[PDB]
Amino acid sequence: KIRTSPTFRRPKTLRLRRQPKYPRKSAPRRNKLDHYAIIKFPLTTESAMKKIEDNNTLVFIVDVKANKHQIKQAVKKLYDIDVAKVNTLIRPDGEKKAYVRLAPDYDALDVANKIGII
Amino acid sequence: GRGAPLAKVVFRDPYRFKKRTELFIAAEGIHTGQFVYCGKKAQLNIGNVLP
Amino acid sequence: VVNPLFEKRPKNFGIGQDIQPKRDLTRFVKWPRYIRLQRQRAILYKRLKVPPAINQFTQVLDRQTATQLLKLAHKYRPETKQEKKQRLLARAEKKAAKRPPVLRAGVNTVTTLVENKKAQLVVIAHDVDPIELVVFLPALCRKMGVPYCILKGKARLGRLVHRKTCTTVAFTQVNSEDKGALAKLVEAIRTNYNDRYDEIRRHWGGNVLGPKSVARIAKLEKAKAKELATKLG
Amino acid sequence: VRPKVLMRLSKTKKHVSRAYGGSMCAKCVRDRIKRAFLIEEQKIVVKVLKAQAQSQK
RNA sequence: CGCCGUUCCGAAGGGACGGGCGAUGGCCUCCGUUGCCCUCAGCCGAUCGAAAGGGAGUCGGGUUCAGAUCCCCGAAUCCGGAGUGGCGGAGAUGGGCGCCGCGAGGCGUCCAGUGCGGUAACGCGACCGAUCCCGGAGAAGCCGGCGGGAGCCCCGGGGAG
RNA sequence: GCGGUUCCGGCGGCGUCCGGUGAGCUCUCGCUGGCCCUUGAAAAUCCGGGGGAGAGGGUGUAAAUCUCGCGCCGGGCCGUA
RNA sequence: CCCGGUGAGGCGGGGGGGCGAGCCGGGCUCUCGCUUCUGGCGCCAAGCGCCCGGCCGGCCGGGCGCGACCCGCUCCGGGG
Ligand SMILES: [Mg+2]
Ligand SMILES: [Mg+2]
Ligand SMILES: [Mg+2]
Ligand SMILES: [Mg+2]
Ligand SMILES: [Mg+2]
Repeated sequence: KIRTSPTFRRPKTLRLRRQPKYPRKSAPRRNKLDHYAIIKFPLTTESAMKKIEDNNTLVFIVDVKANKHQIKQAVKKLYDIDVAKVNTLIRPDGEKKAYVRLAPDYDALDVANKIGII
Repeated sequence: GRGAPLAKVVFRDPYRFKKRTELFIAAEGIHTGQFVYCGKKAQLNIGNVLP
Repeated sequence: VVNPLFEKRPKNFGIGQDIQPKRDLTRFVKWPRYIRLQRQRAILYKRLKVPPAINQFTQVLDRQTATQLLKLAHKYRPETKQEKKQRLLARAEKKAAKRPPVLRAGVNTVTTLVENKKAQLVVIAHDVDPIELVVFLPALCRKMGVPYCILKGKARLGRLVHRKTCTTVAFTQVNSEDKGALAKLVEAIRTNYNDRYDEIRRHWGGNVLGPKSVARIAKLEKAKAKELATKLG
Repeated sequence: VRPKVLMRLSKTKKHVSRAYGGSMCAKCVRDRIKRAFLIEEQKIVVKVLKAQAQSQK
């Protein structure tokens, strides 16, 4: 009715949400970073053996794109174990190494036997 | 870079609940806590702004 | 009975004093460029000198005439797309088992009719833009002796023909029961337009200063007249 | 303390139990109370004289 | 190809306490979420720009061939979240009148209660509150003198080698 | 000083004590001064205050609310020789 | 067409009101628009008038107007 401000601003108009006639992609893209992709293979060096026996820690080579949360969930589902924490580094050769510590109720040495590490 | 000092003067906004800070050239003899007056009907005193 | 706690608390809106109220600033708003443009174009058409050929379109029928003219024209509207289908289907049934009068619309159709003297009354919108589309029509109708009128709104002529807009429409024939109504309009319309054509085409428009300027001129002159009156006292 | 440490301190540690407390000094709170009171009295004094002068006029 | 320009020739807000109309659900009691309308709304310039500037919060011990304030042991701490965010404590729990009782107190009504201490500086464990507004911190050079605390050095003794 | 597989955070005894001093050196905290026709960043971010629109319960099974004490969950990404 | 200012916030004209002047109480010459003591405070309307809704004249709650004069064609100035 009246303008108590000297400024004209663009009035807010309705903005509809998209309702595509067709989907631009026929099917959703498959997940290329599933659990089998995230865990490549276990490390079996002298350091990795020390980690298993003394720190309750498995040592894995993992996809460089995987994060700690993804590593943790893959390890749990692949081997049905429980994970206390995960430490990661990227090696000078470009691979990502995961230091997965098991919960105190799991024995890494026992788990390593199931996986075939030892 | 400027020889003259500058005075920081605070006015009330006549249309909004605010304080307006201006930056004047400091006329010689003005002091902090002094009242200055600007407008057609301000009195002829050092530091006032008049037409 | 009044509660003694209530009281008046007036605000003093002098310079200084209390913050000013929220009054209407409409006059002082900074409008979008497109709003400033169309308003400044309205002012220019007042401020400049408008030639008679363009200024003639500011003279328009009064609402009373424009209502009678539009009620008569409502009886001869072109058939809509829908009801042309029914007429065609009815002819199909009739074939298995005359053109009535209608409005003629479009500046190209009306122009040919005026030149052929086949039009009886020409209605021209006052706000066609570009104006060159019809700027010549009032003078053409006068030359051919076709009564013409100027109506407010190309949208109103648009509604007659079931379209958004129409620059002009024309009566070519009417039913016998409406011949008197057309004659009454033509006589009134002819006096306002065709018989004043000499003064319409010599009558410039615009050339009016802004109110502040006019007021300034009025104040300046009034000083002299008062002094001139006080010259003799 | 550093400004982002104030977020984890209780309110009591960041102010004083007094009007403007924690933001204005005590000395200048006493002055503003007198100044506000004393100035508002002068408005009544000046208003009364104006009313009286108008009454005589 | 592009260039100038960075607030300057711009309808530059996609937000919100609250209110009213509906729609959906759930620990369906009533609350969320959600759509519209009303109301309110300066920031005034996208963005980038510092591994020495600003910027919350981690320390001691042990451990390897090579890593550690990152691993292990121990002891902490910041930020964010949870209203199915749980338990304490605070708000909080008082007084008048009328009955009963020797009293301790118990009942019925009527009123109060968004904490308290100090003359003060200010203190106490919290100690409601939005738009809006004011202010503080971040946030301030170089040089001199002097003083306090540390580490180191020095001096006099006890041990142990 | 004792043991072991003897490549065990192995196990034991004792000790880890009492004073002085300084324009000393280094760091730091603070007070006070001098110099400038030199006056020596900004922002993210955090806080307090002013106001009082509101909300909370009717004396209890108390409410709104709480920057108080506990308790519950999490902290991804890249660098690191 | 150009320049300056501003969050384009009260511009022009008229009305209304106040102090003065002066002609024989009224009309006008003509001016003014409510802040100057103090290193306070100042928004998000009080009041009034008129309508309306819900519940049981009484409660609870809304809308409009005045307050905050009206009409206007360039935001206001400076150039041109
Ligand atoms: Mg950046
Ligand atoms: Mg940095
Ligand atoms: Mg840690
Ligand atoms: Mg308060
Ligand atoms: Mg290193």
